Amino acid sequence: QLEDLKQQLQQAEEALVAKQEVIDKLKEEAAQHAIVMETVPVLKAQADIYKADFQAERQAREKLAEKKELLQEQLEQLQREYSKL
Amino acid sequence: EDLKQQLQQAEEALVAKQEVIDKLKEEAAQHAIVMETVPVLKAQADIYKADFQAERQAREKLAEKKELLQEQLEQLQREYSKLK
Repeated sequence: QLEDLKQQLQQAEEALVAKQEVIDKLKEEAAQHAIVMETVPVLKAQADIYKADFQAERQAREKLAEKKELLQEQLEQLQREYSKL
Repeated sequence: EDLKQQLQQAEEALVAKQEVIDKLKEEAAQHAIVMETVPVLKAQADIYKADFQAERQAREKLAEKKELLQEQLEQLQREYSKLK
C-alpha cells in the first residue's frame, strides 16, 4: 500500500547525521587548515623585515666602506712622505 | 496522528546541514589555494634572512679591518712626526 509514508525518515535520519559527520570531520580539517594559514602572515612578515634589515646592513656596510678607502687614500700620501725619511 | 508536522523539520535541518557542508567546502577551497602561497613566501623569507645574516657578516668583518686601519694611520702619525 504505502509503508514508507512515515518510514522514509528511516533514510532521512540515516543521512541527517551521516552529514553532521562531514561537518565535524570538515570542521577539524578546518582546524589544521587555519593553523597552516597562520604560517603565511609571519613568513610574509619575515621576508619583508629581513629584506629591510638586509638593506640596512648593506647601507651601513657601504657607509663603512667609504671610510675604509677614504682612510686608506691617506696612508698612500702620508707614507710617500715617510719615504724621504 | 500521522500529520508529519515534523518531517518538515527532519529536512529543514538536513538542508541546513548540507548547506553548512558546502560553506565549508568553499572555505576549505580558499584555504587550499592560499596554502600554495607558502613555498614562495618561505623561499623569500629563507633568502632574505640568509642574505641579511651575510651582510651582518661583511659589515662586522669590514668594521674590524677599518679599525686596524686607524691603528696603522695612528702609529704612523706618531712615527712620521717623530722625524720631520
